[PDB]
Amino acid sequence: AVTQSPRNKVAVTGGKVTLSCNQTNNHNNMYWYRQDTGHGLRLIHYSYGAGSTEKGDIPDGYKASRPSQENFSLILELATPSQTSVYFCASGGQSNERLFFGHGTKLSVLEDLNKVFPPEVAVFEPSEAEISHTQKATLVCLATGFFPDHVELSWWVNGKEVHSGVCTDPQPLKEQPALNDSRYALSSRLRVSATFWQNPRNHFRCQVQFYGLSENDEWTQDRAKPVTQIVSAEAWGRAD
Amino acid sequence: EQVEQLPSILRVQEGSSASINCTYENSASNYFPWYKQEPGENPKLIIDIRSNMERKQTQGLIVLLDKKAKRFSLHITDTQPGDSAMYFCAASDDNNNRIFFGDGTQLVVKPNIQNPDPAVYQLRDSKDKSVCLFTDFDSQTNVSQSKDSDVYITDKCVLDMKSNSAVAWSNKSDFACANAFNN
Amino acid sequence: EADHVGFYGTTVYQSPGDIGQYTHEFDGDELFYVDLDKKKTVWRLPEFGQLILFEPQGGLQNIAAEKHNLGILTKRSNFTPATNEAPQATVFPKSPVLLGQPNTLICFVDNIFPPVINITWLRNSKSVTDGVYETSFLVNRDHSFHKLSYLTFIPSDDDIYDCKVEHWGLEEPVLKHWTSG
Amino acid sequence: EGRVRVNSAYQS
Amino acid sequence: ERHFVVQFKGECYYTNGTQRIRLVTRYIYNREEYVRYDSDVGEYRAVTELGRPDAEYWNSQPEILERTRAEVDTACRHNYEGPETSTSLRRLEQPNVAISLSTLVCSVTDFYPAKIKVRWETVGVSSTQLIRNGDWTFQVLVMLEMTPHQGEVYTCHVEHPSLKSPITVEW
Ligand SMILES: *[C@@H]1O[C@H](CO)[C@@H](O)[C@H](O)[C@H]1NC(C)=O
Ligand SMILES: *[C@@H]1O[C@H](CO)[C@@H](O)[C@H](O)[C@H]1NC(C)=O
Repeated sequence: AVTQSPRNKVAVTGGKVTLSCNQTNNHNNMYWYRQDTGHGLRLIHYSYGAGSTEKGDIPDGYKASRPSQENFSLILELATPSQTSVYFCASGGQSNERLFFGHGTKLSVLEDLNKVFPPEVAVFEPSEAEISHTQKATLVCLATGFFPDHVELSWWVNGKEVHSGVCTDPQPLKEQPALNDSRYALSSRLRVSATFWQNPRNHFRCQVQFYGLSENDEWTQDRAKPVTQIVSAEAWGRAD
Repeated sequence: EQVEQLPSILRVQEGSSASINCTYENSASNYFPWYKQEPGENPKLIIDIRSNMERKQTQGLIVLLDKKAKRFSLHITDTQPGDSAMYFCAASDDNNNRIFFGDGTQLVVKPNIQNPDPAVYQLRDSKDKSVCLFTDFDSQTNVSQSKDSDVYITDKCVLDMKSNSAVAWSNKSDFACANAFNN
Repeated sequence: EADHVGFYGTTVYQSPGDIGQYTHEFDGDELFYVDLDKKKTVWRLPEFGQLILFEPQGGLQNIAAEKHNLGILTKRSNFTPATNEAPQATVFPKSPVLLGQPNTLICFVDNIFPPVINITWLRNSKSVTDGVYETSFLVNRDHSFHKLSYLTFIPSDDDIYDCKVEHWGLEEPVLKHWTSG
Repeated sequence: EGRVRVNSAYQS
Repeated sequence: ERHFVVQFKGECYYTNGTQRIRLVTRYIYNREEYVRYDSDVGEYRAVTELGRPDAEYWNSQPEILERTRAEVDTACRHNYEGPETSTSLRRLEQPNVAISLSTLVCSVTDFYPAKIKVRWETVGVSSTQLIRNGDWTFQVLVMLEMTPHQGEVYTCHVEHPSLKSPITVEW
């Protein structure tokens, strides 16, 4: 159907960001929306055929190109912190027919690239009071001190991703809400039965996917390069 | 033209009905799609109605269209937790090669807690902060935000195995979890 | 969202019973209510009533306004009736239980809608009408109410108290039991 | 003690 | 036979005293809030389709707007700076703490305001939510699983604004 590229992107103010969209639905119309946490689907650019580009609702700062029917590009000539949003490409057979959205691309444009930091992931094993009272065991994960907001957390039990009993905060929170461009923190919960946590053969791993510096970009600062990486923390079941 | 999607946020207890009402300006509008967006995903079409119909009930959804009042609505009878998502309005007219969206309504279906048992627990350090846990609280209970700096409290969260949870952690040494959740 | 929250002018009214109430609250606790029959203000804490004067007529004026709005909104919505809800009761004492000492038993009832209920105290399946005082219909964020009833009792030798609740949303009354010592 | 007043709803 | 309910809610939100005040009025029909005023917005905005007639009708009356906007001062500020500062804010009720057994339980009751800090230096303890007795008093139950003859427990420490020094009742 509709395929966007890339899926996640981090850039600095003044760079060039080219969002690619390939549709294979034989649709003449393609659209570029952005979706900010201040909710709503705001239309940027769109096109009714190959070689056509139309200004949507918020065209300023963006440029679109429709070289073929299959591809519809969104070009950020001079990147700005305002461009930080979630961008959706959508195709459609007719303006009065269903839209088919791509899976969205999360973009983070930053004023200073030296403020990027990976998350520090920690797993906290369940409390003894919860196990004896509720006969259930809640593990807790913490991804702390990371920047920007690009973060994806998942739970892995015995090498396979679990979803049942998982609860992640919908949005990461600022460590200092008063400070501008503060670091973020994310908490997630995995609740299992007390028997399951008491089995020493059960392997719990909280995996946090971070998006940062690209391969073409360079760091050259004091610490290590905060490139896009996975930071994980593990815990084993304990009979005691 | 433009659409208004008035119930910005809709909080409903599960099993009860819920409805979103929208209006449109252009009386030549002939296509009214409804899109549902689950957290972390894209919007997907779930139902639409065209100007040659008043009512349409398919796939457990109902959409109505009052062309005279230039208002149209979606109805979700007997909600379930799987209904909580962002729902979007839209209208289309033959003289515009685009549709006009509403600002969305975040539908929130609160799960039924059959036997609640609220309590606060404190997890193991596991080698740098102290983390505490407030779980099994009823849906109505709202976790108040931490006015104390250097104390972090996350909002409510519901997990199906259905139990609410809230995590509060802090780096400060003088930190106790008997009343860390000041609710 | 803030350090303190005050509810001033909370007004309720029902059309079939011709019943409403007017209350003021601060930080989740009831400041007073207006007795519509006696046309007087009944402060929850009498000490605060000597410091603050609220003439009851203001409350009755907000009641009359919602009484009129109810007739308007009942037509505006296509006569949508109230959805009877299931109240979740809970019993607990005010202070730690000491065998033979005086203590107050509380029957916390939550998620009440409509605000019509019968909270009764039974002593070993025996009707008790003495020593019981209930608060007004306090309000919640989901626009449901919660009402608390108080029973002064002397705990001893398994008295087997329980709190009975009668609501339209309950086909059978819910009884919560409590005992100590 | 101050109070907030109740508006009358639109009637038709 | 059938039942209909209407609720109106005037709400005043104070943070840092009267520094920032927020007025929110809510008109509610059968659990559905249809129109609300919010001092952040400055006018009446419909919440559901039910509220559109009222929000449009009340905004056309500059007096309803003027009076409603003024209620952030004539109701919110006035009630806090006067009645509440003289009653609810000044109220301090010292807690009553006592340790019993059944798993040792430390009961802290009859206190005001809400801020409290009950602790034992031992972890593994389950504490309940802050219980709101509707008599303007609170209570907190802190409960720790106890084993036999594990020495003499140090304290059940209790920290409260009403208390200049903690109670620290020994087991
Ligand atoms: C009002 O409700 C009745 C009974 O459900 C129904 O017959 C009628 O069509 C409704 N009117 C409107 C305008 O929805
Ligand atoms: C509540 O009790 C009264 C008697 O005081 C009775 O008339 C009424 O029907 C009762 N209502 C319910 C819902 O039980």
